[PDB]
Order: sequence, then structure tokens, then C-alpha cells
Amino acid sequence: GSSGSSGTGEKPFECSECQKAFNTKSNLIVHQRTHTGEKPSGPSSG
Ligand SMILES: [Zn+2]
Repeated sequence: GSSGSSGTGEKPFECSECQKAFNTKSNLIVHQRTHTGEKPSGPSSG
């Protein structure tokens, strides 16, 4: 039906809000901050 991730590796560091994959922690940490405030990029609306 709706294929997807049959067998894909994972990263040692993953976000908490968007759950994004990262190689280094430093890069991740800095990426976590961006997740602040409200409607930073734009609402989904569907
Ligand atoms: Zn994130």
C-alpha cells in the first residue's frame, strides 16, 4: 500500500519537536533552539 521506511538507518541524535535526524549533537542542539516562539515558519492549516 503506502510504502515508506522499509529498512533505513537512524542517527544517534534526533530532535524532539520535529524529530529530525542529526550527525553531531552540537548541530542538533543549535537546531533545537530554533524551535522557539509561535508560528515561526507558518501554520499547517491542513
Ligand atoms: Zn527540530
